[PDB]
Amino acid sequence: LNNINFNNISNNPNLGIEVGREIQNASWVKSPFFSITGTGADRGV
Amino acid sequence: MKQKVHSVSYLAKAEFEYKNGVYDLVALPTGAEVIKISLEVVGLPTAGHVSVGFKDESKKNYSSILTLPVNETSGVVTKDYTVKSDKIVAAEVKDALAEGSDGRPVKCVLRALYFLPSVIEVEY
Amino acid sequence: MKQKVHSVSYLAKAEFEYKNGVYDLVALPTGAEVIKISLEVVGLPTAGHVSVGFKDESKKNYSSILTLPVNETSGVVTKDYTVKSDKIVAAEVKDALAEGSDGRPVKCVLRALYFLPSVIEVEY
Amino acid sequence: MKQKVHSVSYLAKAEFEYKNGVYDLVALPTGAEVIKISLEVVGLPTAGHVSVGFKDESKKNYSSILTLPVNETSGVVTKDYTVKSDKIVAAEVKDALAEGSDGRPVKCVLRALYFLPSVIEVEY
Repeated sequence: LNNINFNNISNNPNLGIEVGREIQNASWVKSPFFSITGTGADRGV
Repeated sequence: MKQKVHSVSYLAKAEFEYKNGVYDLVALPTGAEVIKISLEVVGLPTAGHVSVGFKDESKKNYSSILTLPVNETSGVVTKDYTVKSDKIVAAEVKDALAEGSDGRPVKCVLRALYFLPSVIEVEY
Repeated sequence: MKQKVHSVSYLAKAEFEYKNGVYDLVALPTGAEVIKISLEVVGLPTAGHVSVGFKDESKKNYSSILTLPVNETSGVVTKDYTVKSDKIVAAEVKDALAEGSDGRPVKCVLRALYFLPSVIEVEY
Repeated sequence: MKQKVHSVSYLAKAEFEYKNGVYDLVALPTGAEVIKISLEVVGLPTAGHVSVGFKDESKKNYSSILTLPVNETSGVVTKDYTVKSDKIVAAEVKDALAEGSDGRPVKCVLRALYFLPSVIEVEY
């Protein structure tokens, strides 16, 4: 009895973790190729 | 690291005059954390013992925890105590006559340092 | 006459059931003024030792400061301590079997009286 | 069950460097309830004694209450004290040379736990 808890506010109830309805994706890169490509006769692709 | 600790502490000091009898020195609450009991003899006794112990508020539940003969004139209980219905610290002197070798009456002083049952929560 | 003194004091009491293992009894802050550590055995052990000492919150810095064999059943550390990163009072029982001679399990109670690192200035 | 108890307690900690001289460690008020005096030697002395005792603020009323030779390096007064005009706890080292066996200077730490003269009334 009454030993050191070592517990955190994590495993303390009354808190009630809330989770973000919004997801943010791990995609940001944009390769240049869409600028190269085109219907023109002189485009690189 | 988190715990509950006793944050309130009291010291009770009481004198009696070292001759045969029973004295109710210190009153303790239920759940008190008795952490020091010290008995001191002021003067030069010639014969007798002092026994301090615990007893009930009413009924005859006396049991010595520290016995002091004449010679050493000072003592401290070697043990720590949580008060469980034995809410009187008491001292009895079974053998004693007049002061002896001094002409001035012999005193006994008991100091009880105890922590109150209340607890608070602290993390370090 | 003027000085700085510690004005805040706590008592931590913790029980364990006296069989082989390591227990983290009392947590102390840095700069705490540990002035009394007392260990008590409630019951009649038959074989074993209890070693109380200091260790880190995480790493394996255990070092016994008070060893108690079966017979005396009570002890107090003879030394006073300022907490310097050794912020766990811990107790280990290396030898112990079931209660023995009683049928009722053997308890160990540790009481730690310590003063908080805070100071105030007083002149008398 | 009703009594008056001391509800205020202080701890005074003071260091000196363990060589011949007299040091005024702790100041106490009149009516203070001195319940613990502890002396500690940090280091490895080679020769000398430390005597702690009580003395007046001004006049030469020094009287040792605890003597510490080299070997044990720690001590606690066996007696409890009510401050009656002896309002200085003092320590003197009569024999001491340089640190010895270490190369690092030898420290002495004195901790005085005492209760203030104020009382409050409590019934349990």
